[PDB]
Amino acid sequence: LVLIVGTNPLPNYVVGSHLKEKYDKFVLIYSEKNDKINQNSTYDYAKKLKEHLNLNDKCIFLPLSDVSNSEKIINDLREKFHLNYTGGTKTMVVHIYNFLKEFEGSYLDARDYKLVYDAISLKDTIKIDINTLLSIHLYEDIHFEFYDTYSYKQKFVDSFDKISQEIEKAIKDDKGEDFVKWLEDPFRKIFKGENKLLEKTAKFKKHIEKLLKDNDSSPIVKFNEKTPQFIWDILNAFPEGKKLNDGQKLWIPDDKITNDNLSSRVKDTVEFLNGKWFEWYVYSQIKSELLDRKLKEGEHFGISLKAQKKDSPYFALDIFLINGYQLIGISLTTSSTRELCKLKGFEVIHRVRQIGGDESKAILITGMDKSKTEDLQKDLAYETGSTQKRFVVFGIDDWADIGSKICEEVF
Amino acid sequence: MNEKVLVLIVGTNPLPNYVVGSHLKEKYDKFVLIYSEKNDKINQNSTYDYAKKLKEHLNLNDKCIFLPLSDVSNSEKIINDLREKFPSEDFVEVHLNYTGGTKTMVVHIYNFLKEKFKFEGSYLDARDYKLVYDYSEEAISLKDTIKIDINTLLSIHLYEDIHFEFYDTYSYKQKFVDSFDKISQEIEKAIKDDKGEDFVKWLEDPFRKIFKGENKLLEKTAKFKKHIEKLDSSPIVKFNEKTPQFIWDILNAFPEGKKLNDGQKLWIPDDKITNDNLSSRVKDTVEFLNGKWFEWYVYSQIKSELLDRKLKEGEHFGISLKAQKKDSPYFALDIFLINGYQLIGISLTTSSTRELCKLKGFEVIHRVRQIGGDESKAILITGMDKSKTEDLQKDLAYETGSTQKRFVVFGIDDWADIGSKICEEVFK
DNA sequence: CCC
DNA sequence: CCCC
RNA sequence: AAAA
Ligand SMILES: [Mn+2]
Ligand SMILES: [Mn+2]
Ligand SMILES: [Mn+2]
Repeated sequence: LVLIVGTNPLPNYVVGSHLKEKYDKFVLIYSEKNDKINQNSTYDYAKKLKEHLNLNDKCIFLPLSDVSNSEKIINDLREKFHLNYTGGTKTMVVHIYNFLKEFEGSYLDARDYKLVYDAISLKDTIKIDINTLLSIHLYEDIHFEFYDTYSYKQKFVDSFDKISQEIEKAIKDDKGEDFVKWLEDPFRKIFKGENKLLEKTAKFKKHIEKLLKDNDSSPIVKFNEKTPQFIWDILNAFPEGKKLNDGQKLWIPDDKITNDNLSSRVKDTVEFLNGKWFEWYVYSQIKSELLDRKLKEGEHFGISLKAQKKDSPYFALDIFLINGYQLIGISLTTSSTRELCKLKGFEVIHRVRQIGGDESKAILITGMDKSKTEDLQKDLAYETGSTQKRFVVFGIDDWADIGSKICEEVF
Repeated sequence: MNEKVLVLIVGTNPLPNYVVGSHLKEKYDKFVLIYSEKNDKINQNSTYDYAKKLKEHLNLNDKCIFLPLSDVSNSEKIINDLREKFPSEDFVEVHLNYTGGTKTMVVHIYNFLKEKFKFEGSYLDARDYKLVYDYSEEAISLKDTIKIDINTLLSIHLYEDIHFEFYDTYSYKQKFVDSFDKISQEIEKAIKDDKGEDFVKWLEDPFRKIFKGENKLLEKTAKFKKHIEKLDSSPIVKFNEKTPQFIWDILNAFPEGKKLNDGQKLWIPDDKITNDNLSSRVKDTVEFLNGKWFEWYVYSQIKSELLDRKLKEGEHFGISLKAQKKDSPYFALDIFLINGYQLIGISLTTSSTRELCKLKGFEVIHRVRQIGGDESKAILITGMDKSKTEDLQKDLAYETGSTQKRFVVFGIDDWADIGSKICEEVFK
C-alpha cells in the first residue's frame, strides 16, 4: 500500500484505515521544502498519518524535491523506494503510477464516498473522531463542551433548565421571529451601547438617563409596557440576583451598586439572551437525535469547539458534527442582517476547510427570512464538482424544527 | 493535412486551462476539451460551463472538440467514453496538458493518449508559474508571458455585469469637485508623516462618538440635536480641545460649506438648519473621513508603481470592483490587481478591532477564490498593530503547498509606505 | 468569538 | 449600496 | 480527494 501525501490528509487516513489490514509495508510520498520554487513540505501530514494509522516500522518516507517537475521526480524516485493515487499533484499521480509500474490502483471519490479500483462505499464504514480529525490537520489543544458541562449551566445553576425550557417552548410555538425583534428593539438598545457598559455602574446609569430623554418613545418604556408575555416568562426564569427586570419593570441601578455587583447580575444574563442561548437551543435539538444514530458526544459531536495550530491563535466553532468521516461545522447567529450573516458565512466556510479538509460541510443558521437565506447561499456558493451543497444556510422559519432539518441535511 | 491536437482536462478551476491554451493555441490545429457530465446519483456536477467559457475566450471556434465523461472517478467508464469519442483522425503531434480534472481523469487519459501515440505531456506549476514538458524537459515560465484582464478572468469563472471605477472617475472626486485634490493631499501628508495611528484613535474618539450612532442621524436636524444634547466627559469637549493639529488641517481642507468644524470648534446646527442643510454639510464629509478616504489613499499610493510595470488601468487594476453570478447577489471588492495571470484582491479597512478585521479577512479570502480561482492571493489592509496583523495572518492561513502566503495582512505601521509594501508583496 |  |  |  503506497500513498501520495498532499495537503489534504483526510483521504489518505480513510484509505489507510481501510487498506492497512490487507497490507504489510507502507510507503508515503511527501514533498520537500524549497522556498525558492514556492514549494512547501507535506512531511507534517505524513507524520500524522503514520501516527494515527499506527505504522511505526512499516512506514517509508520518500521525499520529492520537486513535485511539479517529472524529471526531478523520477530522479528522486530512482534513488529511494497497491497505489492509491488520490493525493498529491497531477504530476505526482502520473509519474508514480507509471514509474512503479515500469499493480493495483485505487482512488477515493470525494463525491460518492467510494474507493474505486482500476465499488466499496466507505461513508458508513470508516469512522473518525474530532481529536484525530483536527490532529491530522495539525491542530492541537482541542477542547470542547458536553451537554452536561455547558458553561451557562454553571452560571445560572438551579435555573438553567427552566430558562432553557421556556425559550425552547417559545421557539417551538413559532415565536422566534418575535423574540429576535424584541432582542433588536428594545433589548440591544438598553444593554448594548459602549464597551464595558454592563461593567461600570456609572456607564450604565448614564446610558439609562440618556435613554430617558425620549420619554414614552424611550426604549425602557418599550421594555416595561410593550414586552410580550413569553419574554417576561423567560426573563423571570432567571435567578433573582441575575434578573434584568425589577419586578415587572427595567432595573435601574442606584449609584450605591458596585461595578462587580452590576456585572454579576447583568453581564451573564445579557450575553446569553443576546445569542448564546441559540447555541444551546440548536445543540439540544440535535443531541435528541444523533444518539439514535450511534454518534458519541465528545467523539462525533459537541459544542464550543476550540483549537489552535502551534504557536497560532485559536478558533471558535459553535457546533461540530462528524458523519462518517465528513466534518459538519455549524455556525449560529440570531442576526437578521445581511452584512453580518454573510461575514459569518465566509467564516464557517473557511474554518471547516482548515480543520476538516476541503470536503467538509459548513452550515449557517440565521434569523433571516427565507428569501435572504436563499440569496446568501447563492452569493457564497463555490463550485467543488459535486451536486450536494457544502454550504447551507437556514433561517428563522427553520428554528422550530431545526433538529430534523439538520438531520435531513447531514444524513 | 498534418493536423496537430492539444488536449486539456476541464476541472473546476478554468484559469490553468486558459493559460495553457493562450500559450499553445499557436502551435496546434485541433483542441479537445475533456469535461465532466452532471449525474446527481453519483453527486457529480458538470464542468461544461467552464469548457464553454474556455472555447469562447480562447477563440477556438470549430477547431474545438468537446469530449464528455460520464464518471470522473470510474476508470472503466472513462476508458469506454474516451474510445467512442476521441477523434480518431490521424494526427502527427498529440499534446495532453493534464493539469486539471480529477486524479482518475489524469491517470487514464494520459495512458490512453500514451498507447495510441509524436506525444508530449505538460503540467502547469501553480507554485512557480512554469509549464513543464514531460519529454522536452523544458520548464517555460508563463508568469510574464501570458496576460489576462479582469473581464475575461471573471467571465471564465462565470461572473458577469462587471463594473469598476477609474482613477479619474472616482466617486468622491465627483462629490468634492475642486476641493478633492486639496482634501486628498492633506490626508496623504499626515499618513506619510506616520500620523495614521493618531488619526484612527481620533476617528474612534471623539469623531465616531459625534457623527455615528442612530440611523439618519446626520440627515435629520431633530435627531442630531437630541444626540448632541445627550453628549465634561462628552466627546464634544475632546473635539474642541484635544483635537490634534494635523487633523484641524485636513478638516480645514474641506470647503467651508462642507466642514464639520465651525472655526476651531464643532459646528452645531441652529434651529433654522433644515434637515437637507445638515446632510449637505456633514454627510459626505463624515463618510469620507470614516473610511472611504483610505480606499483612495491606498489606490493612489499604488497606481504609479502599477503603471511603471506596464499594467493598464481598467484591465489589470481598478477600484471598487463589482460583479455577480447570473441572477445572484453582487459582491464588492475595494481594489483588484492582476499580476500576470494571478488575481490580487485587496480589502481595506481603517478599523483596529480584531473581530471585524477577522471577518473582513474571511471575506476577501472567499471572494478572490470565487472570481479568480484557487491560486488567487488576498490582501487585507487594516489599522491594527503589527502583532495583531501577524496574528490574523496565522489565524486564517490555509495550507495549499506554497511557501509564499496567499492571505496577507497589513497594519497601521504599513500605511506610510503601503505602495512599496504592496509592490514587494505582489511582484517577486 | 453574543451582537 | 457592504465607511465603521 | 476536479493547477497538491
Ligand atoms: Mn478518540
Ligand atoms: Mn455564533
Ligand atoms: Mn473596505
